[PDB]
Amino acid sequence: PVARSWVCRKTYVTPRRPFEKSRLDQELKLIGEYGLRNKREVWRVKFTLAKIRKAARELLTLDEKDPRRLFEGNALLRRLVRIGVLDEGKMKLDYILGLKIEDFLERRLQTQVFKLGLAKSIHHARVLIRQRHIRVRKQVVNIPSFIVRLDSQKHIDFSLRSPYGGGRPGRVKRKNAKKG
Amino acid sequence: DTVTIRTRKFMTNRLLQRKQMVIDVLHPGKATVPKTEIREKLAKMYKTTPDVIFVFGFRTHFGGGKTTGFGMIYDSLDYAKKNEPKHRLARHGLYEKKKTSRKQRKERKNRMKKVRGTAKANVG
Amino acid sequence: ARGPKKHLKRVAAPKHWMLDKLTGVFAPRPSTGPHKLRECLPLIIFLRNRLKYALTGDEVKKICMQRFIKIDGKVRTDITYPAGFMDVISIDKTGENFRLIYDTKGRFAVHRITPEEAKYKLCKVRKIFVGTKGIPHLVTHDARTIRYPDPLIKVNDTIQIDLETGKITDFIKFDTGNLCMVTGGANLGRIGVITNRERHPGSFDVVHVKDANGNSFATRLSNIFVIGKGNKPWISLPRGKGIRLTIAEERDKRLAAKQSSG
Amino acid sequence: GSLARAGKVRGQTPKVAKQEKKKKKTGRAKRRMQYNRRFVNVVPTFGKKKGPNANS
Amino acid sequence: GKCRGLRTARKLRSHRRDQKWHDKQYKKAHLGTALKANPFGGASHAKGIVLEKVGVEAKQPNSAIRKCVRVQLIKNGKKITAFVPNDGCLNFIEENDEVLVAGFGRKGHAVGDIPGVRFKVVKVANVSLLALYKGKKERPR
Amino acid sequence: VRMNVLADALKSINNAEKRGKRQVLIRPCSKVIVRFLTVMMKHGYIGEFEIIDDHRAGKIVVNLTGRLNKCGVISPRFDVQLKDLEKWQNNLLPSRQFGFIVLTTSAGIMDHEEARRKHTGGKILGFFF
RNA sequence: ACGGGGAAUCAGGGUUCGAUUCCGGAGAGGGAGCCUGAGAAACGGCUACCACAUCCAAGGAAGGCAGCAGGCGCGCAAAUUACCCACUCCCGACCCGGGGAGGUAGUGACGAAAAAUAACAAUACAGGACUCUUUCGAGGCCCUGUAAUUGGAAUGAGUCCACUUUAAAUCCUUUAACGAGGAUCCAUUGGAGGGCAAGUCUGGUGCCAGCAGCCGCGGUAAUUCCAGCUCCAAUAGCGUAUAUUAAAGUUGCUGCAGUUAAAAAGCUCGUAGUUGGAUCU
Repeated sequence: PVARSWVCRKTYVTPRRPFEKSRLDQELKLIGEYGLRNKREVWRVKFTLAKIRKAARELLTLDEKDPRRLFEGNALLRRLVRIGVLDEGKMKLDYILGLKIEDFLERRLQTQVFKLGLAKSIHHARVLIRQRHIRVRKQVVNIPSFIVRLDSQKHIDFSLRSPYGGGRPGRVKRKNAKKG
Repeated sequence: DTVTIRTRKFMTNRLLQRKQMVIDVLHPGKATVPKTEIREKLAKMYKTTPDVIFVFGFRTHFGGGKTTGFGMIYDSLDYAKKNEPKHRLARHGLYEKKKTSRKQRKERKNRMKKVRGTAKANVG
Repeated sequence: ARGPKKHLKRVAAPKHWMLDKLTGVFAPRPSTGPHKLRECLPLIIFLRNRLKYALTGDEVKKICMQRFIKIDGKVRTDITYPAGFMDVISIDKTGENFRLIYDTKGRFAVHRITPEEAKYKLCKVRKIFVGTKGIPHLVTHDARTIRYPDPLIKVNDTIQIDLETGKITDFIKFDTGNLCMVTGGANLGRIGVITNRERHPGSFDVVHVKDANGNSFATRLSNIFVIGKGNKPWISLPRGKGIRLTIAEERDKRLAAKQSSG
Repeated sequence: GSLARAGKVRGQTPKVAKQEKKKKKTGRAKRRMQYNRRFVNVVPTFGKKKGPNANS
Repeated sequence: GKCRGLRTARKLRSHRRDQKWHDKQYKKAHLGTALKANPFGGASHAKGIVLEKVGVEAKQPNSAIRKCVRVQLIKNGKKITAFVPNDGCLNFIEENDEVLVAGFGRKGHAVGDIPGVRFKVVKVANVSLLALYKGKKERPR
Repeated sequence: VRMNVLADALKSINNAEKRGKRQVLIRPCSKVIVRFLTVMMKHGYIGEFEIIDDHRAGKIVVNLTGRLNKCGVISPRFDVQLKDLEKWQNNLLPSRQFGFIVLTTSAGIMDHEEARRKHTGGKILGFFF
């Protein structure tokens, strides 16, 4: 007997066909467009989208006036419009089925700090986040896969200790200025 | 610049003759603030002497913004020596634990188990 | 296997204690006492997990050995003492009285009561029997043996017990139209008026109870505890008045409260 | 059925030392390079869809 | 045709249970004769001692000498023929040394040209054949 | 021998509709057959029909409008709860936009949609689309 | 074959697993019999026999790790003879003692989560085109790549302080110092005939050596061995063996077949079994 919890789960699904050319090109296009590291991130976002779609289908097979459908569909739509994937005007269960993977990839912190002009490219966005230059509200966020909520979009600043937002020169700048 | 101290969840435990609280330490560009000066800031803030203040469990948040810990402020030093864990008193130099390992004590007990009478004290 | 068990696993503990899963392997095994193992709140859970006067069980022991806690007017130093439905927990040092009462989620709420209402409790009589040269004895849900009860008092009735003397002050009969709470099953913690008791000889009687909001439910007869004569309770009720809300209504109330509070 | 010849071809293969080349990119940069080579420009194509390792 | 009746559950289940025994895979995995005749005894690998080096002639369409070894398993003393996969890898094996042997990939079936050989050598003298093959490791002395 | 007169009736209707005939003779008739045919008619799948009364068991002349793709019986009459109704619909119906599973419930013989409306399960008699 | 909660897989139905931390049972080398006690047929209690085994001065005495570590053995197959009662609880006469329960570290690529191995500018180069004349050309006005081109910026891996952590501690978090241009601080594991993504490029061998799950490749121009180069697949992971699930509508209840591909008994009767016409508001 241990107090430890063994609860864990795999956050992605490996494709059934390993060498489908169309799937390889589509995943590579997603990777290049959003600056992802490997296929596993695409498969991860795919798994989240698939689970959301499965929940939406299961709720849709229910009676419309069934209380569980109302409660859980409302919660799911509220979460989807909370993270910005779903528009507040489109708040029906069958509107969940029309979501893409790019909808979720757009809400990543990497994509957001690229879009908000903080970085020159998406790979610069990744290296900026990984190097602790980006903060969400008051919290220094270090994860590029961090999914930004709508109420958190307006607070993505350049950190108060970063050389780009706080004005303490980095190791390289200080070392170079010493020789000067 | 300076270190800020706030006390989120304050309660007065008259059962244990103390005040217990959660301490938020704001220190944007410093290492985790030492407990010895958190205690003196709490002493100034709550108008008491810093030897009845026991602070523990301080966890700095990712990025270096603030550190969260827990703290007690006892009505008197005697009530502190009564209601405080021995290790936290020892952190203040108010208690010294035994200088023997578990192995030494266990084999001493099992060796004493083999003798009867006053001779038990003759083996150590 | 051989003889009684003395431990209780953390995950095998009653779910209404709201214990964690990572704070140890063991849960406080309640001592033997007036209430059942799964229908009680051990004193350590109340003084540490609910009231938060203690951070560890050692602090609960320190609090209890100063004789600061009284259950039903008697000082208890057992930190695992089983405290259950209708028990009065008095702390004179901090000057507060609580009554162990059920919430609509089936959990012992932290219900503060006045010093005047801490002088008594309500007990459901579990049996009545004539014994020992003709004296009628009455046994209650808290195993309190009272001799010479009123001859009108029967099983499933409720009696108001003065905690100082342990004697019956008044009683409420089990009847349709009387306020009651549910002490077991799915409807645990709900408060309503009894509407119909349908008898099953040789089996469990089923009692139907209507909420103060119009909602109706059913329980087994053993799970009913008469609370008041008519619809007025003889004791104070929690923040919720025994009216269980649906998840949609509870969500709407929570959202509105957060909108109007902060 | 003689086992005398066991490392014949590998033993008699003229040993060639691998060249020295700059390290390949790893992780996200390698995927970025692949995406650039395959989707950004149509310079390496002919309208015939030739292969990445075409030696012709 | 099949019985379609509300009270035919017993007959349908019994028929399915009897007819499952006519499936080769089910009968193989549920009789015990295959498990008792398996040299590995149901294991995935087995350690054995090389008794000699043999050259098995490839099947008729092909022409080659596949280098294998006769190994006697430590677990049960059973003698099997294990293929030594790569080239020059039979040179890494010496007589009366310990080899770890796995299956050939077809679950008790012969693989390719090699007739009657269902095992392959994975380790020799507690060093993998692949590490010796690429020069990563050398034979213990 | 002959069992499940509803099966024979539905087979006759199906075979006549495949042949393009405007009418089909069903014999023998039954209460279940008439109720199934009425459920079929209210949805416009077969149109009017006439019960010929011979003094042993009825016959039915069903006018056929060529709107019927398949009418089938489900033998045995499996008892269906409201939960399993969706699985039965997925198995037997060509689409969620049309097609009806007929059940006998304590409220009568009706399609699956009316069974959901009345909140009742029953025993599946057949389907039509 | 300990049972169940449950796990893997799964369109629907199902198939397989469940020694394993929770509940219930059983046992303490195998049997058996008991004492004590509220509770044991208890084994970190006793009494025998059976097996094995320890000390002996040979008269006797003493055993039970399927507790925690650690050995041996077995095997394809599994970690420290570590620290602590600080947590969780338990026991006691007990606020105070004790607990290899339990907690904490060690070993750990069982698995699961996050996640580096570069980013950005100028320089020209293979460079394009809704930039323009008139296809011819100017190509800092809209982006890739030669890079042993240049340039500064950024940062953590690492080393090392001080806190913080915690029962001493470690780790994470925090702070400072040093820490990046082959940023040599150098990513691998399998493949490149088809299935199945990626070379009929070069050298070697010549039905040999070998490759190859399958089909097949190899007998002097090998897209398949052995190599070099290049290329693609996943990526801090990837290959292999075995078992198993889906694929398998190749176990078919959903939902298979039975003239000739495997298959209706030679033929009837017949009990159980299965199935059974209309009809009652």
